[PDB]
Amino acid sequence: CTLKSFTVEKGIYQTSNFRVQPTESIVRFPNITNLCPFDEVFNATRFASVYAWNRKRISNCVADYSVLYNFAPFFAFKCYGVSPTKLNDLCFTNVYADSFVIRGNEVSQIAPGQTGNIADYNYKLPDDFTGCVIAWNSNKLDSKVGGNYNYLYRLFRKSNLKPFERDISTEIYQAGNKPCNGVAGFNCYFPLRSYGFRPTYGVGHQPYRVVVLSFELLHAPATVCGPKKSTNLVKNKCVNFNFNGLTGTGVLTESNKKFLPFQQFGRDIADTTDAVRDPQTLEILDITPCSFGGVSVITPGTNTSNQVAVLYQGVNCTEVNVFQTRAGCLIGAEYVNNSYECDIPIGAGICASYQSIIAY
Amino acid sequence: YNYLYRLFRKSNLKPFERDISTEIYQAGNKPCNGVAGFNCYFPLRSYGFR
Amino acid sequence: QCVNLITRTQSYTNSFTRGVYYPDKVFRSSVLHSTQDLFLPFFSNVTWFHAIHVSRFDNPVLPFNDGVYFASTEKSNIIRGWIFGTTLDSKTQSLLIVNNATNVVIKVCEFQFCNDPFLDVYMESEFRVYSSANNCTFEYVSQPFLMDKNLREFVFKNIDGYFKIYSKHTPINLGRDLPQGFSALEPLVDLPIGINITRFQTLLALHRSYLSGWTAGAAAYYVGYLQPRTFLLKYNENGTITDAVDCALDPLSETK
Ligand SMILES: *[C@@H]1O[C@H](CO)[C@@H](O[C@@H]2O[C@H](CO)[C@@H](O)[C@H](O)[C@H]2NC(C)=O)[C@H](O)[C@H]1NC(C)=O
Ligand SMILES: *[C@@H]1O[C@H](CO)[C@@H](O)[C@H](O)[C@H]1NC(C)=O
Ligand SMILES: *[C@@H]1O[C@H](CO)[C@@H](O)[C@H](O)[C@H]1NC(C)=O
Ligand SMILES: *[C@@H]1O[C@H](CO)[C@@H](O)[C@H](O)[C@H]1NC(C)=O
Ligand SMILES: *[C@@H]1O[C@H](CO)[C@@H](O)[C@H](O)[C@H]1NC(C)=O
Ligand SMILES: *[C@@H]1O[C@H](CO)[C@@H](O)[C@H](O)[C@H]1NC(C)=O
Ligand SMILES: *[C@@H]1O[C@H](CO)[C@@H](O)[C@H](O)[C@H]1NC(C)=O
Repeated sequence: CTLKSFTVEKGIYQTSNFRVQPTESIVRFPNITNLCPFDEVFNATRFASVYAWNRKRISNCVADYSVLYNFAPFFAFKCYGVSPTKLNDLCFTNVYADSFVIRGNEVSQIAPGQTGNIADYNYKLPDDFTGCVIAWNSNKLDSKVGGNYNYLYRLFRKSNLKPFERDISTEIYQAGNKPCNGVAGFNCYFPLRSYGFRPTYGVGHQPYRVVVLSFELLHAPATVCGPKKSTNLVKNKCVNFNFNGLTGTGVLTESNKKFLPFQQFGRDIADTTDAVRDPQTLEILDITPCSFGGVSVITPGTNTSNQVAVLYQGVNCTEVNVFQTRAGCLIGAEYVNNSYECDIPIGAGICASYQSIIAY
Repeated sequence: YNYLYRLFRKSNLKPFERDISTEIYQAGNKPCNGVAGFNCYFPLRSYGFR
Repeated sequence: QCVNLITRTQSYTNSFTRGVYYPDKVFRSSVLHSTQDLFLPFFSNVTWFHAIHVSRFDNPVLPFNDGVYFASTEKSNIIRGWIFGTTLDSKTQSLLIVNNATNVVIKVCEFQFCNDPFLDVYMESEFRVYSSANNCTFEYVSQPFLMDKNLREFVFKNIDGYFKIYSKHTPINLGRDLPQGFSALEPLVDLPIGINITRFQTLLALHRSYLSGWTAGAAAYYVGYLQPRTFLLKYNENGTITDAVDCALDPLSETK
């Protein structure tokens, strides 16, 4: 096939390249610590009113959505602009967590393009909102038999709210032509009304805690990225290695090289990686690429015989009628202590001939 | 709402391949067992064309 | 509470071979590696600043250029950090680095910095450093890099969104403050800041008198400016940079 002929003349022909196939993938990514404080926002003992909705900016930490999935009570986990499945891999620059309490019937109003009291006067999302909305029942934390009068909402406002805007004003709503002058009465109502939560309310009226996660990308480098799983470490085998974003394929043997504490990788004279420090355990490993060889076929003429021998150039015999030569591993030829003239050259003083195929 | 798209699938399609299977997708660790519910959603969603 | 208290004089000295740092986090052993980076040139003109407070504004804001080499032979408590930014007011973002006895706080906010900023000890207050800090987007607290005769060298770079700080502490036998020989600066922190930095200023600490509200003090420090230069660094058997040549200093080093 290599010579593009059906008859092969006597000699040695370099026909293929032997390779040691990678067996496992070892992805020793950096030690995952200091994850984002989602416990502080989602599992807070006290939430905020929807008019004064609490906003927490999230940056420079490991975004982690495992905890959210673990939690069973969630009524809605509806996501917009990104899929919920690919939250952990696609990553963003800043994450805004907005926390408030509303009634169950209004949870449908927390979406782009919706109208209502909450959307127009309390919390508005833009039509191109990229993020997720999370809501859950909070009867055990926000309902009182006497009535929980500590949760408020805005019922009256002159104009609709812009997206991601808050209004904490307590100005008396002037619905008519006469000035209110700060005193309530007819055509002058206080805009903030209390969510009098009680445990015996219907499911549409029980208190629901809502956290809106808004993801944004800017010109700054994105520093809130989800954890990359670090599998166990396997040594002494040809494994595809991914160490702190540096990728390759090679054996990882023990190293005698003492790195300084600030150094992470190691390079050769010819600027090829020869060492690395594991980011989980502070140890030095000698990255050595897997064995490769030039497969050469030693054959006499097809007129004479069809027997062949294979020389793996540069490959030790333990990594592939097997004989070890300085040229490489020769399989299919029998070493003979007799000396003859060279017929088929193998290398390093070794020659092959046909009498079976012998090497001498 | 007559036009629907496949939001969720286990793997990407091949060129010139059509998928019309209306089977549920498992988006989380918990199995769904073919029944909709919490964190178990239908893959095909309709466009809101107005 | 912005008050003008520090006067500053300046002289010119020779850098010798100070200011070399590790350009990356790659171990190289027994090799000669040529790298092009922002380096302090050999035998370059370095400004020696003496800042004196005795018990008008004479402490101007220095340019940052492409990065700053800072050196001091003083103790760790007198010089307490730096200020980085462009306008140093509430209209642009700014970086504040403040060291104390236990840790270092590096913090990027919209600081309205004072004309003559200094940390005053009484506990430590930053009200003489800035008057306000709003829209704050970064905070990083870690172990300090001014710890305890000892020459302290720092390299500040602001490259493609990252503020890189390199440092070294070298015990210098009594003599010339900028000594001969080599002492390479190890990489200390890479901060994902993403702000525009064109100007910088050094922060000093002043003590209250309790008896001319602040005690009289003096601080001497060397400032040099990094330039895009090609260096040839010698890595020995253990990976340490023990020698370097500046490729553009003289024809002999250029041949090297
Ligand atoms: C040195 O600076 C650190 C950083 O601000 C100080 O530690 C903080 O002290 C405050 C006291 O109000 C605590 O609320 C913080 O939690 C501390 N932060 C950390 C990271 O420890 C420290 O007190 C300062 N030391 C001196 C002597 O001024
Ligand atoms: C809230 O508390 C539960 C209690 O087990 C915990 O499992 C969970 O991780 C916490 N955080 C969130 C975000 O649910
Ligand atoms: C890395 O992860 C291991 C996991 O057990 C942990 O023991 C270790 O403290 C972490 N940090 C370092 C610096 O090794
Ligand atoms: C350093 O600069 C000053 C003025 O900035 C100049 O007078 C002096 O000659 C310079 N030093 C050398 C060695 O050229
Ligand atoms: C900066 O702060 C002012 C008021 O402190 C605010 O109006 C403005 O929107 C803020 N800008 C950003 C980008 O946070
Ligand atoms: C940084 O600030 C300087 C001075 O205000 C300005 O000339 C320069 O264009 C700014 N750089 C960027 C990238 O905005
Ligand atoms: C390098 O390390 C070895 C062993 O840690 C040490 O004996 C030697 O002094 C070090 N320095 C040099 C220049 O070889």
